[PDB]
Amino acid sequence: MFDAFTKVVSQADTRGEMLSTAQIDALSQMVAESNKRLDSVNRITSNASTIVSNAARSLFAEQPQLIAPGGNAYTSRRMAACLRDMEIILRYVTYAVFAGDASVLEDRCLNGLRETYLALGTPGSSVAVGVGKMKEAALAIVNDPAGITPGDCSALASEIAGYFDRAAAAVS
Amino acid sequence: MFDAFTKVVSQADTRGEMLSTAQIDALSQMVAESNKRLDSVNRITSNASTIVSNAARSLFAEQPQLIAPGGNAYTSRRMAACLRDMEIILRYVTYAVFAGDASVLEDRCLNGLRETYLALGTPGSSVAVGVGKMKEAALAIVNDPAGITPGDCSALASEIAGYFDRAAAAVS
Amino acid sequence: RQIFSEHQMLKSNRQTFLESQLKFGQITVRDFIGGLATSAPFLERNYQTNS
Amino acid sequence: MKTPLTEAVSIADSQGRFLSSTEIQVAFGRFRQAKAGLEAAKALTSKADSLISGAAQAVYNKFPYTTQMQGPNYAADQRGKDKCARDIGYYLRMVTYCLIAGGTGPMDEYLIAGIDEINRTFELSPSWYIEALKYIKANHGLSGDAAVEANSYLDYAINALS
Amino acid sequence: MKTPLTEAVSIADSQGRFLSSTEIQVAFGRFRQAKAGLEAAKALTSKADSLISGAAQAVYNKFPYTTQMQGPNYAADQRGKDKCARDIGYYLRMVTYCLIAGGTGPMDEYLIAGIDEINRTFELSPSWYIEALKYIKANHGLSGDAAVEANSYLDYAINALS
Amino acid sequence: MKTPLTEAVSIADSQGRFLSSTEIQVAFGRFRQAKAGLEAAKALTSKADSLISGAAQAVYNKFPYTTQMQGPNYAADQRGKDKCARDIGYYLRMVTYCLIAGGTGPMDEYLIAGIDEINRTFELSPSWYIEALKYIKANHGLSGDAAVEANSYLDYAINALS
Ligand SMILES: *[C@H](C)[C@H]1/C(=C/c2[nH]c(/C=C3N=C(/C=C4\NC(=O)C(CC)=C4C)C(C)=C\3CCC(=O)O)c(CCC(=O)O)c2C)NC(=O)[C@@H]1C
Ligand SMILES: *[C@H](C)[C@H]1/C(=C/c2[nH]c(/C=C3N=C(/C=C4\NC(=O)C(CC)=C4C)C(C)=C\3CCC(=O)O)c(CCC(=O)O)c2C)NC(=O)[C@@H]1C
Ligand SMILES: CCC1=C(C)/C(=C/C2=NC(=C\c3[nH]c(/C=C4\NC(=O)[C@H](C)[C@H]4CC)c(C)c3CCC(=O)O)/C(CCC(=O)O)=C2C)NC1=O
Ligand SMILES: CCC1=C(C)/C(=C/C2=NC(=C\c3[nH]c(/C=C4\NC(=O)[C@H](C)[C@H]4CC)c(C)c3CCC(=O)O)/C(CCC(=O)O)=C2C)NC1=O
Ligand SMILES: CCC1=C(C)/C(=C/C2=NC(=C\c3[nH]c(/C=C4\NC(=O)[C@H](C)[C@H]4CC)c(C)c3CCC(=O)O)/C(CCC(=O)O)=C2C)NC1=O
Ligand SMILES: CCC1=C(C)/C(=C/C2=NC(=C\c3[nH]c(/C=C4\NC(=O)[C@H](C)[C@H]4CC)c(C)c3CCC(=O)O)/C(CCC(=O)O)=C2C)NC1=O
Ligand SMILES: CCC1=C(C)/C(=C/C2=NC(=C\c3[nH]c(/C=C4\NC(=O)[C@H](C)[C@H]4CC)c(C)c3CCC(=O)O)/C(CCC(=O)O)=C2C)NC1=O
Repeated sequence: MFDAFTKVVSQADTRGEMLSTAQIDALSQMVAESNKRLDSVNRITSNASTIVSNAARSLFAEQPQLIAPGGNAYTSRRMAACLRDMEIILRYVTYAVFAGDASVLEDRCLNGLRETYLALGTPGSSVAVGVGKMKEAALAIVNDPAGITPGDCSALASEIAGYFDRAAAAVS
Repeated sequence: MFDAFTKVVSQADTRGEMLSTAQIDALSQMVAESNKRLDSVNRITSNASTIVSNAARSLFAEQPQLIAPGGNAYTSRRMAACLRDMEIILRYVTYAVFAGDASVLEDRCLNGLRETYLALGTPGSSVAVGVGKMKEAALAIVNDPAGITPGDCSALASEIAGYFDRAAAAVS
Repeated sequence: RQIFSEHQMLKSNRQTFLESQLKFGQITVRDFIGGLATSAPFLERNYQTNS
Repeated sequence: MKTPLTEAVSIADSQGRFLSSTEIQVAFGRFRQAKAGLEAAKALTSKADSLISGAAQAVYNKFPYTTQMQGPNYAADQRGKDKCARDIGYYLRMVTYCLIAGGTGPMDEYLIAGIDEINRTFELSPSWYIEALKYIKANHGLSGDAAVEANSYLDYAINALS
Repeated sequence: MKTPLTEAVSIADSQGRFLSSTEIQVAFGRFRQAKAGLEAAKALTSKADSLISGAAQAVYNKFPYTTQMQGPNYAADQRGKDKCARDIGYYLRMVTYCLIAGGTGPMDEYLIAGIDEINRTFELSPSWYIEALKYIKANHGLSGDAAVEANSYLDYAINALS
Repeated sequence: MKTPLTEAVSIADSQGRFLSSTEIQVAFGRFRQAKAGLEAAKALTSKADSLISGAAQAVYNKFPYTTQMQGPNYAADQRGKDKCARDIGYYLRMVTYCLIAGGTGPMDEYLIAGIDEINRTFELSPSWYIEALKYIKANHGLSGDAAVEANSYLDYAINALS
């Protein structure tokens, strides 16, 4: 549970001194691009149900063993729980790119959910591939411009793909 | 919370003597017609969602003030709560005609729900008319012998209409 | 049913994250009751409408 | 898993007591039920494939738009028909499982508990499954008390759907 | 009623503290939002009747079966069309209410909280309302940041539907 | 071939005179018509295949006996359905041709002039085609003045049928 600003504050307190000037110029540029960060969240957030349905749509086209009887996501209840797990992961990705820090995504799902999927018998590979495909579709949905001002989304495509790869690797 | 048998047992214990013979012949006839009671109960139970949807369907056709804005059942949340209240009343009617006693229907709904609808501002008249229409449709659904052997449901139409009128009058 | 009442068991009020934590044994039934009684739908419907 | 013996054990365990004559009444009743219900489940097992195809054809008949419009939720292509008739056979298999188990437990745990959110997420109308279950409960061809309780389970699935 | 000032007061009350600079940041942000949002709500109020009729016609166009089959849930008769376009106007009015209130609170309290069980009980497909909201968010004709947050509220209604 | 420019030339030729301002009034009116009618014809060209299948399914729905009875006039077999939907597409193509031509001439020369004796000889009820044209004029999904004159051409075909 950390912001960008609280991250700089905790680092400056562990140093024990005041915040240096270059960190303040970095935070000024962050305050200039924080709304820019926001547009992806605004346009990432609005298409979330389409994102998770298309992600499960491609995943269960890709691995039909999960839909097959005896598969882990075969049962209707389990399949609803599967879509719930995916939607939760997408929501915490949107939270982490809202606050601009991966510590919320770590705190909320990464530490426990690997052991949860081991204990449940859930294959970590399929949900890892699903989070990867969901992240690819999320950046693909975020990057296109419709009646949108020209802008550079490279460091925020960088950051969003970082958050998605952190989620997919912590899942394993 | 009483059966028919527990009702006779409590009455015989308040008398302090054993059960008289005529009560035992009455209970023998009850044991002969208890399955008969049951057939109506199962064909009443299987169509319950159709019963409550048709009841609300006729009620909100009949009183469009509830659907009108500012009406008591206008809001989507309140309308879902309205259908929930009706389904609960139908379920406890089915319980009371299962056990053959109105004491379960009294115990679970009646003494509190009149004061609840007063305190909520719920019009007791509309829900009374809705329980009456639901009961009329319930006896109408029960009395038709489609793929059922020829028997006599007389007294049980009597009992079911008694339970529905008790519910509608305790609502007021 | 105990914390919300039957009429408040709507799909929109359901705390799916608290249910998964309980089913995984991460939280106790007591902590689940605390999570329900501190939930947004409970505070909006039952706290804000009462003294 | 709401089956009668399981819930009798749950009652006796939550009360903290031994078994009484109540559970034995439950038991002679359950054996009375199973004594026809097992043979009825075998008969449904025999007629299952033709019932599945007839239900799918009745569903395509009442809702002809699903065969026509392009959409991955609709059964216009062939994979929609494979998956579609697969979930028809799923519904029929859950009906037979509840016929064997003697309670609505298997359908409640395998079908009902998430079906609403699944049909919400996938744009599946539940009325399709209601039409299919109505065709099955019309065309299963059983007779007597086994037929009535089979219709009871199918009507329970219908009421759980809508 | 999730509106920003209400939830700021709820945060400060549940923490047990006075208001801080955080709520004042919330406030200058909310006034910045409302400074265009009120005029956008007035513009939607102006274009409302034609938007409602266009959404109803687009819904009849994409789902032509609802105009044809006999059924009280379908808008084949005239009372279905009156009630139907009434709930189109309901959706549009809730969009304008959330535009004025500055949060998703009014639609969450007036529409979303029971819509799933209502569409379950009444055999209404939510995809009809998704098509209507898509037509509204295509044809509302606003521009700029007001248009983006209007599309945000409509997309929120879409995601709450399915 | 009753199209406005052709009939204006026929008027001026039968009168034996040159063109006057009357034909130029006819012309600025015809260009006003075509300025929306060509795009409406393109839109009907886009939606044509789904409209044809929907009209055929509505015709099978309202007249279910034609799918059941054996007879080469009825579409019970598959060749009846191929030929049937072929003449559905014929009717829709003539509607688009009259939309481009700006008059009822193409349908009058390609459809209407012999349709009565053909339906008399072949035991085809014209009410089938009336139902199909009604479904098309309900489900074409156009808007405005293009939609009104499209409905005009379809209603003209209906009145020519029965
Ligand atoms: C529709 C027939 C009528 C109607 C119904 C209505 N009821 C409520 C709210 C409540 N209803 C109850 C009733 C019961 N609760 C029980 O536990 C039992 C027995 C087991 C009964 C009979 C209660 C406690 C409430 C309030 C709490 C809640 O969630 O539901 C409402 C909504 C009122 C609101 O503001 O939410 C409605 C609409 N009202 C009508 O308009 C019809 C006449
Ligand atoms: C009542 C409105 C109509 C009616 C009913 C009726 N039923 C019976 C007898 C039986 N009904 C059943 C039904 C079941 N037994 C089961 O175990 C189940 C599953 C839960 C069902 C559905 C049975 C088995 C009996 C008796 C035993 C048997 O049939 O083998 C009768 C006559 C016999 C009796 O009193 O029980 C009647 C009249 N008949 C009508 O005409 C009404 C319209
Ligand atoms: C807030 C963070 C959080 C996470 C991440 C979380 C995960 C989580 N996923 C679970 C189940 C599940 N998760 C999945 C998901 C999948 N399985 C598959 O087959 C696919 C590989 C994948 C779909 C992407 C499935 C199918 C279950 C059901 C297991 C079961 O019910 O038996 C459970 C067991 C309890 C239950 O769902 O109802 C937990 C606790 N819970 C949380 O509270
Ligand atoms: C919450 C409601 C809300 C929204 C939606 C919002 C968006 C928003 N995006 C902006 C800018 C911008 N937004 C973008 C976004 C992009 N350009 C591209 O070419 C990329 C593909 C894409 C990112 C993926 C860009 C490039 C700018 C330029 C100005 C800036 O840096 O802010 C600005 C600057 C001020 C203005 O435009 O008037 C606004 C208002 N502001 C709000 O208050
Ligand atoms: C054992 C109990 C059980 C049930 C009931 C069940 C239903 C079920 N049906 C599904 C899809 C589907 N369901 C249908 C069914 C139909 N669509 C139509 O047009 C027809 C009217 C109807 C044919 C019966 C179709 C075509 C799909 C594939 C659509 C999809 O991508 O999601 C899915 C999503 C999985 C997937 O996408 O492949 C589930 C979980 N699963 C279960 O495990
Ligand atoms: C303010 C927020 C709000 C919403 C959204 C709302 C929806 C709503 N729509 C209803 C019915 C309906 N909803 C529709 C709508 C349609 N059916 C179609 O075929 C069309 C595709 C679509 C036209 C938009 C129709 C025709 C009815 C009447 C059917 C009925 O008896 O239940 C009902 C049941 C009340 C009744 O039966 O009259 C509710 C509560 N109510 C509300 O208070
Ligand atoms: C371009 C304008 C044009 C039209 C309209 C047209 C109609 C037309 N339809 C015909 C037959 C037919 N018309 C139908 C149509 C139907 N029967 C049904 O049961 C359905 C309700 C309906 C489907 C739309 C069928 C099935 C035949 C083949 C029956 C036959 O042997 O004569 C025939 C006789 C040719 C033949 O026997 O194959 C003509 C000329 N031809 C044209 O050139």
